[PDB]
Amino acid sequence: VQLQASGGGSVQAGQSLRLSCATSATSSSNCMGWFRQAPGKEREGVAVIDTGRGNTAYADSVQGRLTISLDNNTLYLQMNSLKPEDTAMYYCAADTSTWYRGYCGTNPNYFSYWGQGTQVTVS
Amino acid sequence: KVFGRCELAAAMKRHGLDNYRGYSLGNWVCAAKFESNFNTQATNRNTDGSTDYGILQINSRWWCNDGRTPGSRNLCNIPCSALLSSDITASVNCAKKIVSDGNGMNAWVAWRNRCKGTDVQAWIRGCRL
Repeated sequence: VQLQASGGGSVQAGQSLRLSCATSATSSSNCMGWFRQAPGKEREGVAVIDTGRGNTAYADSVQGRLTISLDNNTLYLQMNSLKPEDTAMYYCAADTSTWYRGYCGTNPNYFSYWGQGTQVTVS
Repeated sequence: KVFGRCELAAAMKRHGLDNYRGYSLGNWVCAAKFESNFNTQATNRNTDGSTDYGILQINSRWWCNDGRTPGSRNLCNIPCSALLSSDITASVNCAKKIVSDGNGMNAWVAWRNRCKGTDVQAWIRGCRL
């Protein structure tokens, strides 16, 4: 159940969805986030949050529509005003605290941990 | 500009990154792939208000000046805009300073996670340098 994403669904554009994932977050990670991936495509960073400070950063494509939050131990991704372009598999990720990180970024390659994904389809 | 793999390998070799501080050329090409996907114009915001710039996603917290990251440094003594050029000179020169700052290529988180300890030579295989 660790880092298992859920909340996905098939909806009409304009509607909302709320993705969730279980954590166990401020001790084993410096950063947590969400990335998405379309069939045969590369992972795309969506949102990131600094586990200690709570500071966030977003990809230009989701700025103002998606919100990442941490209820230290659950990670959330509120998706408002969904667009057809948001269609993809969503995963929640985390990095390792064994390496110092004074800040966080959305690049999926900045996270070595993630779990099962959840499908988001918007028509 | 979005570099081709071999196109970037050749440019990085000409700019003296092959074996710089013991890091073979493939390490640098691999780092660029996972940091910027070879896009010289890539910019990504960090949670502290700083931003990562260019082919090697060099940050404004310590390395370049973008004028919007309060209390930061500009160790490479360059405007972050210089790191967004199609010519990789500024990015390479700054990268050479970064890699000697004490943590080697570990400064690049994407390199640490996707490249370090892998067959990085594969990134320059078949390329005319």
